[PDB]
Amino acid sequence: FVPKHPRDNAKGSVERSCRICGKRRGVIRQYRLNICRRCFRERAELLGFKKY
Amino acid sequence: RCTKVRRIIETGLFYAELNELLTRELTKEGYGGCEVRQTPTRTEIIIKAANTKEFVDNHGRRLQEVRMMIQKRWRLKEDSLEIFIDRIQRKGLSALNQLESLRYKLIARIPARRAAYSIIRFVMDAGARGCEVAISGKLRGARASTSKYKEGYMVKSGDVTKQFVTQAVGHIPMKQATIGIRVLIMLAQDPSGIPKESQPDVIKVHEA
Amino acid sequence: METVIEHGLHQINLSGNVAKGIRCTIKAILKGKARLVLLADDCENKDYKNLVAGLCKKHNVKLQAVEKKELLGRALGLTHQMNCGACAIIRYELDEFRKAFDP
Amino acid sequence: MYMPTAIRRRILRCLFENGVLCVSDIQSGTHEELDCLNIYPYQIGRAFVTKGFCIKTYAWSHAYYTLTDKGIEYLRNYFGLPANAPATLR
Amino acid sequence: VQKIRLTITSSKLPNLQRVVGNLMGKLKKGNLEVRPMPRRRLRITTRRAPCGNGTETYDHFELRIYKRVIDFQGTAEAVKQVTQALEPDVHVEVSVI
RNA sequence: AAUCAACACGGGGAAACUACCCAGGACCAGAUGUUUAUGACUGACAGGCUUCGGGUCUUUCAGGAUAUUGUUUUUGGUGG
Repeated sequence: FVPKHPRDNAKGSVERSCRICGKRRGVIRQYRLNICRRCFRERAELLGFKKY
Repeated sequence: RCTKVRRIIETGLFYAELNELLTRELTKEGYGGCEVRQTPTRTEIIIKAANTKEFVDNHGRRLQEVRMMIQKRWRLKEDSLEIFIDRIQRKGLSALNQLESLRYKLIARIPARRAAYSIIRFVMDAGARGCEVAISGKLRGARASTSKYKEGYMVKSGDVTKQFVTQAVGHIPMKQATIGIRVLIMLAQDPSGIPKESQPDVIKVHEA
Repeated sequence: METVIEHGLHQINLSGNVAKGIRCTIKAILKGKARLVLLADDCENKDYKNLVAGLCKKHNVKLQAVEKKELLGRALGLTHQMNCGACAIIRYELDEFRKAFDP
Repeated sequence: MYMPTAIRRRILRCLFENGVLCVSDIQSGTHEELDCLNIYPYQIGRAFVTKGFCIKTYAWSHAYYTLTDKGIEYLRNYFGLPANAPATLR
Repeated sequence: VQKIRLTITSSKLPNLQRVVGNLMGKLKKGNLEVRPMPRRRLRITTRRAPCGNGTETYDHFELRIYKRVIDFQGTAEAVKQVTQALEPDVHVEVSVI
């Protein structure tokens, strides 16, 4: 366990995953959401985002 | 100590995790959404469900399983968290509740006709202008094929969808294949009930 | 009587402070923590004791020793029934029993 | 799994005291409340479930372990405590 | 006496306009003297298809942030009472100057 | 993925991780259903083997039931 390669500023750090997804394919870091897009768009209306 | 941006987004992200949590606990109690009140030191949350007795049985032990699960997750202090419950009047017209009734049946091997026209009758008699029920996936054959059962009338377009139309999507895993359940329910406007204003289609002329 | 020595250990394991191994029981005495360090009638009369008595003097104190080996083992939660060999009590209706062995 | 002994007790006490422990779904993740790797509470949690001492509910990459009737009777046997004896208070 | 600022923030405008009415209403009762900040559109522009298939179409998700600032001279006694609205998705930061 | 409706598309601007692929070397996340307190299993200094080493090996100290052997099958899988 405790993977020894550093991962400070790195794509596969554990912060960088989609929180819901657990996967990192297509991540939204802006406004500190840290959520994958497919994962995002299922549950965007709950967060208070809306189409206009 | 946050920005004016982040206090909105943290509270949004709080709510959506909280709501996906209380899908998976309160399936038996019959969940119907919630509201979150945020204060710097105090948090008050209204859970809403049909079977309010099923909480209060065993002198309110079931709520204290949930309340610790919230408290330990976000590491909030007790006293500073303040959960209530409040009952659903008219279970007929809430979408998440009636989804669960159609989920309850199709596990226990009722035909899909009879499962829909159970709830689609129960919605309309309770008090609603229309409702639609879709049961998408694999019954009988190797190909999947779509049932759609509708009554009343059901508005699909514009802004006026968002105000009037309640809806709820889900799925049932089975021995054979993954079905999808899907129930849209349109409402009547009340005079200041619990929508207020009428549709932008309709107008009413006074009598002379 | 030695039936009520089992009532002492049943709680001590869950007290909970415990030493089972000869090695764990030695370095319990040396490092200055154990209160009440037990042995039995097992081999070889003085071999256990010299390690203990020699061992026992540095830690200080002695405790009543229960014979048969098996009796010490049964109370500890050992069976699914191996010899206790030695029993160690450290740190510390349990307080009702131990007025025999005293504060 | 090999756990160390001292960390093992203060998990099963944090289980027994609270009733619900939360742990990140992700393994090799530092754990709050009790500090350790997040493999440690997670893998013991599914051991209890098989025996049937707790219920597992999983949401948003977080695992919740709500402790049932049998596990309350078990952990009095383990820690050696009188009955009554957590977070079912009213 | 430490002329105090409220700063009222919201996602939704109807839920805001209740709280502004109350916190302006209560300065009528207490009689404390009473003194719109520009709103943000947090536009996040995700590709709406999951896979790489199909014509590249993009949903636009504006979260809106309405923000108002009342402020007044008030003596710590009177201000404790006014602060205590409680609405969904509204915030009120109190700020001493 | 292959006319439009594949080909600055998979938000796919891959130095590592991401990563599935290739060459070496570790780990058990082997859940739950005969051995062992007289040590079941576990951790490591220096110097050898060695890409680099408590993977192995010559020494020999540190811990303490969280077990071992066989039988069941969980769980995990960017496998189809």
